[PDB]
Amino acid sequence: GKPNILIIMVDQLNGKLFPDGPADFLHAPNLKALAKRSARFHNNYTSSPLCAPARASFMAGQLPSRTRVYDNAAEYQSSIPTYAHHLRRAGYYTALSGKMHFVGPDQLHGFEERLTTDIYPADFGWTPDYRKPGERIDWWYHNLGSVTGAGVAEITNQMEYDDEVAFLANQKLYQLSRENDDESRRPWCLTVSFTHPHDPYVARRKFWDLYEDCEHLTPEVGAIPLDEQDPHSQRIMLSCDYQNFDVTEENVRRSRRAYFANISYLDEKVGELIDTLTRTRMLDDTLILFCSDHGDMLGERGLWFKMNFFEGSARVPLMIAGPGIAPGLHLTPTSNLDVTPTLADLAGISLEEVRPWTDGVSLVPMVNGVERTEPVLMEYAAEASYAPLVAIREGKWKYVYCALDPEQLFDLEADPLELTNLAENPRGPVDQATLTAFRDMRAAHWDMEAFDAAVRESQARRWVVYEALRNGAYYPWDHQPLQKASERYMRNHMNLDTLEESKRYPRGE
Amino acid sequence: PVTTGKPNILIIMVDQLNGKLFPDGPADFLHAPNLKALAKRSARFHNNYTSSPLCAPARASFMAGQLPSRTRVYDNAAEYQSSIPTYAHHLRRAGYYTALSGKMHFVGPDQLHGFEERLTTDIYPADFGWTPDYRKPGERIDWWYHNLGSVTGAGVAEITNQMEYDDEVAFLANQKLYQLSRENDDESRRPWCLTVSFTHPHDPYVARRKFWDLYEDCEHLTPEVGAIPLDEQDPHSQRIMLSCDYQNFDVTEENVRRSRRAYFANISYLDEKVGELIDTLTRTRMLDDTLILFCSDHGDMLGERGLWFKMNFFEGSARVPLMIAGPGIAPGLHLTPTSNLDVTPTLADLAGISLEEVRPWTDGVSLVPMVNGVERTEPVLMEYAAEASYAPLVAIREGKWKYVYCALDPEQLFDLEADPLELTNLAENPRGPVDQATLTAFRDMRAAHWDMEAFDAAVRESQARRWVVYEALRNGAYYPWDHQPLQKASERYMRNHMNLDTLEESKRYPRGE
Amino acid sequence: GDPVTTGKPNILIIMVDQLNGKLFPDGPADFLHAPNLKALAKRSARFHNNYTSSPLCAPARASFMAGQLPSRTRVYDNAAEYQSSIPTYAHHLRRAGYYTALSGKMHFVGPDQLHGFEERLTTDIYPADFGWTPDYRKPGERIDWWYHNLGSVTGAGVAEITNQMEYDDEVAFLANQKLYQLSRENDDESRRPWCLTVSFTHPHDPYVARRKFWDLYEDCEHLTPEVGAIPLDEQDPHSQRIMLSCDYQNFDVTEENVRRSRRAYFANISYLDEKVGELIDTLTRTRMLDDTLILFCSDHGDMLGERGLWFKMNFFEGSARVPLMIAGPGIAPGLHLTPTSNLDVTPTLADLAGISLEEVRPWTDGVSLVPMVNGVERTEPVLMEYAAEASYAPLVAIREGKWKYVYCALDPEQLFDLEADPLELTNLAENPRGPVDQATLTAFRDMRAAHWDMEAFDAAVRESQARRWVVYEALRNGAYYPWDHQPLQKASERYMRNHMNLDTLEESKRYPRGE
Amino acid sequence: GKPNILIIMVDQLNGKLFPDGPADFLHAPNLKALAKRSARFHNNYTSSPLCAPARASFMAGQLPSRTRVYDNAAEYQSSIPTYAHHLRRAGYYTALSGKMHFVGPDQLHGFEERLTTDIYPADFGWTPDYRKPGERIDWWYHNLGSVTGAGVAEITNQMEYDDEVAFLANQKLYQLSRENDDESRRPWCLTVSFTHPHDPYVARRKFWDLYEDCEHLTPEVGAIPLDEQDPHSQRIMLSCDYQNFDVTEENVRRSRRAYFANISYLDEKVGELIDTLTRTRMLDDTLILFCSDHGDMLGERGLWFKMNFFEGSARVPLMIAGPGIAPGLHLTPTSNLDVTPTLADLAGISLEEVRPWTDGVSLVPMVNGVERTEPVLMEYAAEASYAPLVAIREGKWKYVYCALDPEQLFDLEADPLELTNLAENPRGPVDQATLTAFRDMRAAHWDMEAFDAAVRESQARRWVVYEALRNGAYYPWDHQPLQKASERYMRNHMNLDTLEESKRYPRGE
Ligand SMILES: [Ca+2]
Ligand SMILES: [Ca+2]
Repeated sequence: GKPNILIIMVDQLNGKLFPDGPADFLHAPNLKALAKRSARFHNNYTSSPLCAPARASFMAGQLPSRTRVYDNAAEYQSSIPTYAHHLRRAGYYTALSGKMHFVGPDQLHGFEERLTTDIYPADFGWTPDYRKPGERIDWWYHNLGSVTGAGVAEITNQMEYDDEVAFLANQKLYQLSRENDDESRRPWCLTVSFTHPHDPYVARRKFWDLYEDCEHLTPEVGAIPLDEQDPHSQRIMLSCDYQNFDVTEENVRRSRRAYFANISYLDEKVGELIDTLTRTRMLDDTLILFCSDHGDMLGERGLWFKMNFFEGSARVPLMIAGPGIAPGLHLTPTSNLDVTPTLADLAGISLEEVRPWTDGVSLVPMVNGVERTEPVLMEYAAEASYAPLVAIREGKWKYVYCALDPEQLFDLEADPLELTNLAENPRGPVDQATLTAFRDMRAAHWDMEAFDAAVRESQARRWVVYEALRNGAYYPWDHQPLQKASERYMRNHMNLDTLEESKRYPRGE
Repeated sequence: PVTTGKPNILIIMVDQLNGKLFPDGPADFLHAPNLKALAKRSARFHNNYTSSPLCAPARASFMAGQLPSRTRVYDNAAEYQSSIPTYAHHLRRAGYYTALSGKMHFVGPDQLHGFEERLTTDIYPADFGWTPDYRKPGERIDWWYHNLGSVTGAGVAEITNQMEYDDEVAFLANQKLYQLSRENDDESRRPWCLTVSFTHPHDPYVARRKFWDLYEDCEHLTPEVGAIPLDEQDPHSQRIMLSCDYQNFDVTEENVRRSRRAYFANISYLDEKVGELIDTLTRTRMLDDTLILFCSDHGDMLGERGLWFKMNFFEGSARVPLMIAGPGIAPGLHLTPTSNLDVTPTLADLAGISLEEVRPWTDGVSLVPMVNGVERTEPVLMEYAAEASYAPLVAIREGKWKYVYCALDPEQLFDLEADPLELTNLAENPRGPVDQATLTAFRDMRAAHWDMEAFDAAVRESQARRWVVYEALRNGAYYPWDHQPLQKASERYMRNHMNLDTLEESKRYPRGE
Repeated sequence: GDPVTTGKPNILIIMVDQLNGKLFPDGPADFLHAPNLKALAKRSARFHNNYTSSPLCAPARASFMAGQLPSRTRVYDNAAEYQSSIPTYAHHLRRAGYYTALSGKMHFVGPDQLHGFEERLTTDIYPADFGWTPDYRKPGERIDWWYHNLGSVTGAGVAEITNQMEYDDEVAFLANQKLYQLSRENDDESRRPWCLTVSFTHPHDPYVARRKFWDLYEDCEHLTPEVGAIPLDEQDPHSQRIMLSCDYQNFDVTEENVRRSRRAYFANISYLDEKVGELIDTLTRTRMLDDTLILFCSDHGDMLGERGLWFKMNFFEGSARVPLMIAGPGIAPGLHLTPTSNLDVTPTLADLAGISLEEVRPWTDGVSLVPMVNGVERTEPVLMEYAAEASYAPLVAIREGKWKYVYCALDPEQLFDLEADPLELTNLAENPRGPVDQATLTAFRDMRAAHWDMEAFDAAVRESQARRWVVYEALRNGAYYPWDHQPLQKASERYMRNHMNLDTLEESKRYPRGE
Repeated sequence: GKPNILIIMVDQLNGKLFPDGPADFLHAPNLKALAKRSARFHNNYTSSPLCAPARASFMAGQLPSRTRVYDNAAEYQSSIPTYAHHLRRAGYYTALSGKMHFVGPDQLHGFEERLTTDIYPADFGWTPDYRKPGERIDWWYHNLGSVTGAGVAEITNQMEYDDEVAFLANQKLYQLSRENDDESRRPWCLTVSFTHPHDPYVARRKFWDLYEDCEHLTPEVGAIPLDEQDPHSQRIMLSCDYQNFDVTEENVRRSRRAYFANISYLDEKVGELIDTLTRTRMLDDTLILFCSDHGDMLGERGLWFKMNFFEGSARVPLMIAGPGIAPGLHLTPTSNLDVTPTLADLAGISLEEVRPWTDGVSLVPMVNGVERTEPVLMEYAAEASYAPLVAIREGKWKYVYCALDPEQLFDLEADPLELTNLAENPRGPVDQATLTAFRDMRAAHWDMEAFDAAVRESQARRWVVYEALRNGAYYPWDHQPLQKASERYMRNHMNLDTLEESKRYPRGE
């Protein structure tokens, strides 16, 4: 009686565009219809605003300071258990189709089968250096060329990837449908991880035309000048090479437009999976989760992409639908760290077998009306950072600390667009009492000096190794998926009539 | 040597498509909008025939433009040697990039046969398992022979072995066009030739609910010619009926209607896959420079005369569609009989290859003159030496006549103009002195083209040779010959020996928009 | 179900390339340092007058494997495709329940690199595509980048590693490792009998050997050929075609070049002989020697400077004769003089392996040598063919009794009495001794015309060449798909992995057991 | 001008059998000839008396507490630099032929090329459990059936391995000899790591017959009954299932005889490698290193195999020969940790580039007569242990500590056969000053409870992941060496006569 699980994951989806399901101006009929079925979490946050740290954190349900995956090139240990391990241990068939940005020779991390390679490298190339602050590496750093180069194309590096990811995921759903009717079956858990709407902001003409009438192509907060920016936002501008880009107003609208178009481009792929689940008669016993690793500022405050804790960068959608899930909207802040314990909870796995391996909490009690009190923690220690940054999100507050930065405190009920720093300009004795309470919480959770030393050791270690691994013949760690052709379709060690019935589903119709 | 200006070629192929369903493009009752739109653009050949009504022999013949008696690929498990040049060889030698996505039923260790790249594996085996034996006439091998279980088991399903195959044949083909589109703004570009070979509408007659619903108000669910009893059937048809084990099957009338309905539905399932390729070609801005061919390897009787599947020379099993559209092709309908043997020399001709370099390697003729209104007089030849046959059968199609010979059977001759549904054997019941003179003329033609005794000897030797070899190869550890496609992941997408900004621009098309 | 294999012997076929059969009169010659091959000869039935089917790597080997003439295998040259459907002795043995394995060279051209073999331990040293295709349409031309040239003679010498030596060392090691692996199956009575083929490239040129073996022939006297260099004007038309195909015009072959070439050639024979002892010792120590038939053979010979010619591609004795020895259980030792052929190996192996001759007769052009081993007289003649480089039309040859008759439509016929003319210096076709020579010549013309239609032969070779040049030109455009064999011993299934038992693993991999 | 380096390594070579080169009674003529050329280290020790922890420590020059490779199933992370990395970074071609017991998906660890797979598994199967002390695991633990099963065989799993290891190593040397006339040649470093003389004690008859007149088939210490043994040796006896084995004296003699025979089996393979180097004319420019991971008690004290710090299990040979090495004997205790910094030193690498990555010291100064003062550290935290054990080896003393065991102090000058525990029975006023000094040294180098916590976390982490990875289809991590045949020997994209000259060496002769 254990259910199936379908995890639909996109990269770089600004959670603010999902207030109660997709925003009304978004042309996303399938994600909207899924929202009406699902328990939606309005204030869900990432664990680290970046591909590799968030995804390694997402898989294991552990903070980057515990997974040791500090940036886009830190090695992910094979020994770290993920939700793939937990479900597989409980009898689940686990599969990943798409991107998880595993760095290191391990590219499965518990997944029994991976349907595609990764769009992004798996080596120690994108290693930052805290030793040299202010330096940027042009051949892999983010720059504002994604904004000035936004436009329309029929194929891209990301669309070739997502077309492959979407097809192979639907092929696996069709394959697993053949194992229905058999009740010695293993429940399957397939993860469909798309790269859109990550930059470049380029979409196909069919979806680009859907947003001709759009008015949300202008950010809520305009471009804050550099000298009025907080130190961390300045560093992000430094790492984006702002000085060599004149981003016009049209560059901002076109980039937001193709971003919105690529969301619709994804909503068509979500509808394919739902349609496949419906025609294969697996939809009723399948949990469906929507999630994302981090967000995109999308020009707000003059910032693009991620690498900060602002709402656009730190917030990601989170929706859970399926049998036993009561639909509704939830406002208590959640974290991506809670996905792995929630997945095991829905899979009947006992809480004592997940407690010592995740730092998050199961959301199933929250779905059924039980109040959650645990705060939401966020860390970052990659590019545009010269020392680790930590962040706490509790109730209506967001606290951000960095040993080189003045602290930030935001009342998100009274200041949704975080423009007033309550740590610098407190409103009253309650703001100062809240700031002191978050300082005690932060010191109880983080040793910021050991955090910095651990990140520096990780960087200096991987560099010496990477300079060596890049001499002589290179040995790639990119995952090479193999469907054995000598065991597919018709081979002369079977029987044609027996094979045709076994590959056909539904049968007898 | 010229290089630029040569067109792209997209060969859309389907398996077991009755050519009678394509009289002037798709028949009106068929819900095939994309194929109807491609037809009116193309030079359609009304009377196109296969080379051999069987999957593997027709495909080795289609590739090389040679008769099965020349390719030695007599049945569904005869070795296709590497040295035999195919149109993939001719185009590739002329500077084309050649790619195959789908089924070609190659038997042997060579699964490319000139193709520079092959995107999928084959749906059917590549060993000597399906080898018939002329030494044992009357035998039947249940584990791979055709049987009427496809007719009694026809129906609806959302996934099948064939639908899984065609779904990834189609996707990988469109992904390759997207990939090839990135090379479009390059003047030094190699012209590409991509073959998309689908397995549908080959049986089982099982289609998705969406397409099965399209044919609820259909009237062609009953064959034009009902089931001829075994006592009144020609010797070859009875052999096909016994090789299908029709005795252990009670085909209801509803069995026929369901089989045909799913067959037409899977034609619509294919037509939607045709529109994807056309739409990919159009949006990638490659449509105007791309010749498009639609063809098939053999037909399907679909219950006509009580027969199903193929392995005979009747119109339903021997006739296949053939349409060519694109630059330099005047649309129109042609009635002179054509053959699948003509595709290879036609492809080489359309691609600027001099036919002096192709004629010593093909038995057919280029259809390019016929497109431009030139009269073609070469006859259409057909062979068969596989299951349900105890000796080779040969056929000649010329003008309005079709003559079928076998050393063990009475001769057959039909006047397809006066007798489209072949019910009057003019060899057994001539209408006058002309039919008697026509029968004599084809006997002299057949004797001039075939040594039917040496034909039977070469087939018997090829079967016995394979039975000793396949005996050993199935002992001990098996070494498979199935094609394993490999797109090296260490060289796709973003890898840290490239530049991220340069990669994104190269993998993006169209550029600058 | 499983074929009956009780009481059937193992078969170890030791093969070499370019071994002049005249160096094996009654086993290895006396002057050769070959203790292990000499010990094997005194155990074995020795066929003094064994001949190749075609003097060249690929045509002889496709013929050797199937027991069919090149005209039947269609493998005319070093680039002709070997069809997968042609049954070989690997097929025949494997059909009867044998485990078949090949370690070394067989020069298969085409996508099939096994041809019945269940396991191949190495890749091939030579290409598997249609590159080395001759063209009868351009007679007199030569292709420098793969044709034989006399640089092998002028560059003969000493080296510790070569392309061939890296290969044969890998061939010899994996052969002994496979014998070691099979020895663990040795106390199982439900085991399959094995047939392992070990094919070495030596003593194929380059004539380069290691110092250890080169020093063995410091005192040698056979460094000068029995027949000196014949001038080009006094050579037969075919020998002239071989000389120009070897680019003799731009090579000043000194006598010292001849001695160094023969010395390194003889040294590489001792190099091979030490590898023979390694195999014999592995059989002895694994306790599989007494149930294992051992066959020594070669694909063709080498002229070694005799008549001024080098390498092969001709029907003279030094190029056409190869050794053939059969040792093991049931084989009575002795020397045999009736001419035999490499075509006979395949039916012989099937006869020794208890396979009924009615299942191999329709697939071989040779006869079993087992009766000859047991004193039964053999009357079938030895047929040879050649249709490759240095030839502009196919050549054929008949070897019967004391005569050798060579015919080519472009050449004067050749007839030699090998009893009276062992070094074939008198062409009895041109200068008959009496009325018997004229009658014998006519008898061979009738034998030839009954076996070969030299017109259809020349047409088939020309079709095979032109068909490949079209395909090969295309296959060498764009991304190349290689056909070379890639051996794979899955590392995930070797040694100690964590799905087995450690103590059960050691006992199963240990042999002998209980000692 | 940088020299070649040949590292010949063996598993479980009792260091006491190599006092000043091979012992006289051992028939090792090739290793004795190499000893006369090399700097010989009489008192060299392992970092950890176990296969995988020692080699992980041997590769990186770091203690098992730093590499986190505590047992035969602990993950060796890819970011840890090894001497392969250091040499590869310095322009060396690095190759490994043989066994290194890498656990995890990385089977290269800086090695540009690996010629064979490993003889032992690479997953987390052999994982101990501190939570269940006193309970062994039958299907991979050591048992004394190796002693009762010693004998003669012509093929074993280890000999098939070492025969392949030795051949592919000599083939690589021949292959590298072709590059030997280029001035732009990369210096090569080939590591030939054999598995012998690891148990099973089974040898070929040719070598077994060499030791018929031997008088060393009896251990110097007889079997110490269980009640008189130290607690650690008692757990070793229980972890070996000693109660289910009646070990005859002939069982002891046959085990040592096959062990000594396999040393001669290795000495012949050593002579092969030297002969290959000599004939290819690379001998004069090649440094040769003989070493081992740990030793074997060989019945001494009634113990077999390793897992302890006694001389027979903790001592290993270490010899360095080649250009720029002065032959001679050395008695100051050295460690396997010193090999990686010694290799970098001999390869011209600056000491400041390996200083932060190694816990050892370069032995090159000691070779030239400079006194070495650094003590030798050893750790163990695997089977037959319920808590980590540490050990210090300085001057003439060896101190062993464990939180669950009485301390041990041995004066190896007066007590080479460690029979008198000076910690329990002191002799004079120095023996208790010395024990107090080693307690200060041990407390300064080791947090024994943090050590026990890290080992326990590693064990519980892997038991969860391995249980999952062993469900469904298994993904093997074993190394698959592949020399692509499409690029070897004669292929038709080359020139035949150009190829024969390039593959022939020496040329022109
Ligand atoms: Ca991301
Ligand atoms: Ca040869």
